[PDB]
Amino acid sequence: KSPGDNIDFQTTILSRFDMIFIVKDDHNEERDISIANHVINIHTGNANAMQNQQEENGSEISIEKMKRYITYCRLKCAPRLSPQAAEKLSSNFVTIRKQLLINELESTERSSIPITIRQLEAIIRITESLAKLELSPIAQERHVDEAIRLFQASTMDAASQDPIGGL
Amino acid sequence: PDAVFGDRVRRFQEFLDTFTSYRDSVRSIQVYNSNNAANYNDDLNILPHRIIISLDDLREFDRSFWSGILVEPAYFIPPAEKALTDLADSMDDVPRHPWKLSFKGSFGAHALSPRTLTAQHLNKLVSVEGIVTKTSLVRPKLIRSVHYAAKTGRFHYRDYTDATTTLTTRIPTPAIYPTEDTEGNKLTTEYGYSTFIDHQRITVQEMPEMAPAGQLPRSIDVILDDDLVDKTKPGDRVNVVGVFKSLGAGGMNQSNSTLIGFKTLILGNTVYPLHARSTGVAARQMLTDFDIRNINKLSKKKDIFDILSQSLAPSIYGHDHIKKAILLMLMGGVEKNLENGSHLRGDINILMVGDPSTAKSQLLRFVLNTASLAIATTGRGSSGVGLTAAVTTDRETGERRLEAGAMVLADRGVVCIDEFDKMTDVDRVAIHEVMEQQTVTIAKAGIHTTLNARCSVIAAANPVFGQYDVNRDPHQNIALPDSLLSRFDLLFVVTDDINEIRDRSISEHVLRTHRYLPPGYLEGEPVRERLNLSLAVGGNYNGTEIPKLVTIPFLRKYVQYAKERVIPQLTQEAINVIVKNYTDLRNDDNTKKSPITARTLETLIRLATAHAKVRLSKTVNKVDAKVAANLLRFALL
Ligand SMILES: Nc1ncnc2c1ncn2[C@@H]1O[C@H](COP(=O)(O)OP(=O)(O)O)[C@@H](O)[C@H]1O
Ligand SMILES: [Mg+2]
Repeated sequence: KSPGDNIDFQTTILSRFDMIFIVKDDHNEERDISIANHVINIHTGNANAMQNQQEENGSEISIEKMKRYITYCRLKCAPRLSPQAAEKLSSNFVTIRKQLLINELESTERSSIPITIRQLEAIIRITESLAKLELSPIAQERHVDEAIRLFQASTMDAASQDPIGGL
Repeated sequence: PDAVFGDRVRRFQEFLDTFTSYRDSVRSIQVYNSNNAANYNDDLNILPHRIIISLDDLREFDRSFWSGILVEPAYFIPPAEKALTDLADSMDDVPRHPWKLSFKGSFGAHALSPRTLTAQHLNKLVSVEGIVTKTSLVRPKLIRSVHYAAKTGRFHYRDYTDATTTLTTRIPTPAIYPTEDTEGNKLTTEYGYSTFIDHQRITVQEMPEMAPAGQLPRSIDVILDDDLVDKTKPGDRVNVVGVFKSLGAGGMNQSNSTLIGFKTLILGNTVYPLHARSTGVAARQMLTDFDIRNINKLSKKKDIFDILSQSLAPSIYGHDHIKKAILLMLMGGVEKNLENGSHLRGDINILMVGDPSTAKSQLLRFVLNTASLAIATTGRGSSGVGLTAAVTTDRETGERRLEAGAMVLADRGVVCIDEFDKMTDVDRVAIHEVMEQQTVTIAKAGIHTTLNARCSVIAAANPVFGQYDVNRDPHQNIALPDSLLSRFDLLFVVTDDINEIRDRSISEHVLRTHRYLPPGYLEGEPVRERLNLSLAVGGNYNGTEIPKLVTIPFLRKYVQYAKERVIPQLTQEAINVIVKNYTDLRNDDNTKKSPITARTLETLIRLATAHAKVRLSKTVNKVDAKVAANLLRFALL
């Protein structure tokens, strides 16, 4: 079935969202063994000791520290895109819609999942968020590349699951 | 006589002597009243006796007297009113009611809200912003009663006072109504010689925009007098400047013995109706002579229609004819009222339908922000009672009374309806009357009324398949009744067609918009939001003072001036054009998105009239008719 066939609502609602995630039950033994082991470590208390040791190590932070950091980042920083990073965004945004254009002309049917100007503003928002991560007043190309990586991992694989959006 | 009272009278006299603006404002009021009196004598309106006083200028003059008015107004306001009355009587010697005072300017810590008002602000001049919820009946209060004694044939009188008129409290002396004089003769009341002053009380609670979202709101009572009654209606956003007073004894008498406490209410000196987003107060602004000269300079240009339309929403690429339609709707056309009571529409209704993410809701929000009396409504959120009107019961009178819905409150304004396709059938039948007959007819239990609902309507719809299909017929795509499509003057189908060059242009425009910084802001600093409250009187960023494109605040001045000043009339050169276009369009063979009825001719007339209003022209010309026809032909084809 199409991704819009699985949802019990209009396909425009998917376009209202900035990023979509299709969560899959892959059903692999080497994966469910690991998941079950992780849940056992949750239940015994080994995960509690591991997380405390990792917080003391310095590669995880507390939830209250995260809350205060989120408040500080939202109240202090609001980045702006650099002029050199806009060309990459425009080019890699127009290539996707060119691919969807040729897919729609070949298939002669509208794709159930769309990508619009709202998705371009979504990728802009992701780039500005990644720039706001390090309290950076300006967004560089390394934020743009990572934002595009998240967009490919989130909305574009969902579009590829749509066989109108694939091909 | 009090020494400090006289000293404060002299100090305010010196302040009024320093600032001549209040003096010749008094003189202007007096000469206006005298001119109206002379016109009534030879062959009307009367101005109230009060003066707007800027507190900032007073702080510049005398800080002690300014802080005296703000902190202890009961000792400082009556001397200032006495000094103003003496000055006004001094200028009235060559050509009776005492003059009052109104306060404007920054209040500092005294600019409060009904939640923020506590008893430390009692007996102080406070400015309170909020929303009017209850407005009591304007009742006459008897000040002086005049009586006639027929045995002696003499006219007696008695004066009555209460605690709400004077700021400083005095001894309450209850003088009863005199029905017999000293010698015992019968007194007959002479109505028409007695003096009655209008009195109102309103309830102002905090506005829901800055009220806390969880808990109950707080409200205060405001007492208004003869020149301040009927300045408000429920639902208005107001700023009331007045003395936060306490009255009576809080149960400390033996007869009173309860814990209502000391009753607290504001003796209102000034009422400002402020314009907020999607409220019942129309946005009005002062037009200076420089602005009128600039508007007249733009009226003579030949590309003015292409300048005002493209300068509406420069952050939205394309949709130029939609901008033109929105501008012509904001012009509003001209309505006709005949001698037999018939009414002909002037307002223009615009419907836009098409693919998602095509800047429809952003255009709706723009028209909400840029129109004088635009009110926003969604599809399923509002119902039949919320749109037209509803009936409740008054607590005091005990009878039924009316609540004006979204469409009635936007009289002479714009109704911005988003998600038009999801509205209920009863809503559609209710709005069939409003879009054409321009009224709301209420026939409920005991209430049969007709409310004026003269509005312009913008609607944004969505095709039932989610995306517009080119090969399909438009009747199946729109999926709306034919009557509703006939009500709308213009219907615009927007298609999100993909083209590489066009998508490059859209992406470049969006990124250039996303590389914007406000003036006076740093690179990393987030832009702060201040809630927009305006007083109601009576892709290039650097658009400032008509350089290439008109800025939004000047565009509102242009729209306001074109609405109040120019009322164009039709001429035969435009008439032949519109008749030819209408009779051609009725007999065209090509399939149109909108069906063609006799309403299309009136849409042509309204669009021509609106384009004439753009040109600031007393008449409708042939080019206006051509523009009106060519704008409608795009919406039809
Ligand atoms: N032609 C356009 N020019 C600029 N921005 C656009 C355009 N079309 C859509 N957008 C952007 O897409 C976003 C989606 O909102 P909107 O398009 O108003 O939704 P809808 O079309 O469903 O009303 C908006 O933030 C707007 O900035
Ligand atoms: Mg929308």
